Amino acid sequence: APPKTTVRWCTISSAEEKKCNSLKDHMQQERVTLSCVQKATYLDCIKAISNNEADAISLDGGQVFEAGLAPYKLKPIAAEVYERSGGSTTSYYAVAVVKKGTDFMIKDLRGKTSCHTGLGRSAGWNIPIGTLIHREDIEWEGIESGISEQAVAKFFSASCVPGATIEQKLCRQCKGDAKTKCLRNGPYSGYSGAFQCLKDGKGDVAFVKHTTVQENAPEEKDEYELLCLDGSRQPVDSYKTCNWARVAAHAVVARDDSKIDDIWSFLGMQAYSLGVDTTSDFHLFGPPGKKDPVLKDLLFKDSAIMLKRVPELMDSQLYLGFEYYSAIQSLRKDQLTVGPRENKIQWCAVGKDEKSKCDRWSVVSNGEVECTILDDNKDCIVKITKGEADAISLDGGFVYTAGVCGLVPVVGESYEDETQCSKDEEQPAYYFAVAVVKKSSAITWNNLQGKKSCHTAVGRTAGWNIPMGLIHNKTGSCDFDDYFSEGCAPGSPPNSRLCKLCQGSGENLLEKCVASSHEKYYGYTGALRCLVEQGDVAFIKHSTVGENVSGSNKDDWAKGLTRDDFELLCTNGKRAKTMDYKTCHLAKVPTHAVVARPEKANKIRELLEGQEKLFGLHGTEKERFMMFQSQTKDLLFKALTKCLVKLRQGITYKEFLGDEYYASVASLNTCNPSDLLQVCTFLEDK
Repeated sequence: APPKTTVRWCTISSAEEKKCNSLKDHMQQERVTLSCVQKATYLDCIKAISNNEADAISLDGGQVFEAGLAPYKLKPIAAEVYERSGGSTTSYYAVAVVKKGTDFMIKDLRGKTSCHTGLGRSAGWNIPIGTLIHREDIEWEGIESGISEQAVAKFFSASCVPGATIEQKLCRQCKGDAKTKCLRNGPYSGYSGAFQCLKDGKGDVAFVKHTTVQENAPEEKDEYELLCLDGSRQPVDSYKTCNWARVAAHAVVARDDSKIDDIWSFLGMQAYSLGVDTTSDFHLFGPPGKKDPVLKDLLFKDSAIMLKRVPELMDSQLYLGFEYYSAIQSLRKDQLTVGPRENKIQWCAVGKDEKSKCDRWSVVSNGEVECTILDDNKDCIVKITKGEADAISLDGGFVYTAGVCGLVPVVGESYEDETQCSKDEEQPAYYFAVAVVKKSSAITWNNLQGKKSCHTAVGRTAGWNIPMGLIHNKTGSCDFDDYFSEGCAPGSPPNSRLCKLCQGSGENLLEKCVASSHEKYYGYTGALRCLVEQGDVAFIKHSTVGENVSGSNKDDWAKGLTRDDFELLCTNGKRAKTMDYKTCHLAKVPTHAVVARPEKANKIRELLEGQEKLFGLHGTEKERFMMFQSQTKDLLFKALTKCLVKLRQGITYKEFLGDEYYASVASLNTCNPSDLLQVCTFLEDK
């Protein structure tokens, strides 16, 4: 994006300043130049960027946290990347290691012996302790002038918490003398130390990082375990699904309301003229043969290989993820201890209307569920990723995204009050997507390029998303238009070949290509007629043939129509009888489901099953409020929802959606991803 601006990098050390001007010298010659301002505290720097003296700095997981807090809401615009065998990464993970065979899981740390890395260390203090604070377990609430932080003594019978000088049982298990055992360097300190402690039977849990079991014990790793927050243990290598939280990489941060593009543009050029391989000398990351301590990690970590940009919708809170953010809430902010799941659900709504209905919900449930409001589905997910909201009913599409953002399906919407409902329920009954055609057994799926297709409307499942998704799987281009010769896809941009055949209102002038019933070929029906007047391939749902053909639609285009006139295009290449669906289909698009974070999952489940007994299709109080009836239509649930099918514990979105739909969407979305899927993709790393 175009300028000739300087960028004021901030340094807090002279050494740092040293390479900062070394940097600038290398490219006085470019559009976006650099400036160096040194200060004493990262923190000053923070405020020196909130007041516009400066432009960017590289923060640490916890630093970047407070840089985000008002009055400076500086946001991470760029993070580092670090791997060797694997590829690349924007993270590391703290674990709680236990010994295999001792049989306690996370509720049971009350009165354990613990081994830690040091006081005020993220891995060994902040994460575990703050977690255990938010859950309840360590009961710390309101430090105004309440004796405080080292209350963990009341929780754990003994510990080894290095460099603590405020208690004594926390110093108890430290190996050494007495004066040196609780020193910050007292030998059970740091990572390895905390591990040895545990190996010395001096703990029950060493709160550490993942690599440690390989680092200290690669022989006997198999004797050790992880203690996860869902109340389970998992082996050493299952860390990615068992971490207490992943101190997401070092972030360059800057102002929201500013010239960030310029800074990323400098970091960009710099990043790799003078990169990981500089043909010669100024390095921007240069890490070896143990250099002097004050030399290393100036400006960026030397470990770094790569500076990757942050998706613009990202904020401190999202980047750091949940886990860490809330751990830092706990100790870094107030004493907050009897509410992990404060047994009562913030349902997150879209649009005032939705709110109104949720307000009804609120009331009649006697406040079991409370309500938040937004302007978007986009947004409600973020309030769910951020723990400001709990659950939302999502569409098949939305589900994928949220599922990528780690929201798991809970109850799926079923629309037949007669089929899948309790015992009755097996999985909720989706509908199909199928490409219908006529006689000419010339046409097949893999030969479809360049034919004339008719589509329901763009942005719709049936007519647009599934065919085009699948098709893009095959092509690798976001070419849409330029795949078929021409066809109809309502609301296409009128120069688009997929507006060529559209007839608008009959053919009297008016609305040649609108996605509305003021267009001749709109909807499933319109498109079935569109196979009939002009198109070669129709993309629709499986009920469309058998809803208009043999004396079902009495419009003149349809008058002589009967089902052997239309066949199904199978994906495998073959064709079939319209009347033959579960076997021949493009995709079986599942219902809406509600998603939340895994933690909220099983209670959400209960909420609704209760709420339904009272306000669903044969509810106890349904005269006050019908959970499923709306003042308009799809207000919270899909108006002609019948019952709420329980999906079994920990369902993957992928399972819920099935391989066909999952493939459709995933491919369609490599084309032009939205802001939210982008971030959820970056934090699939997290």
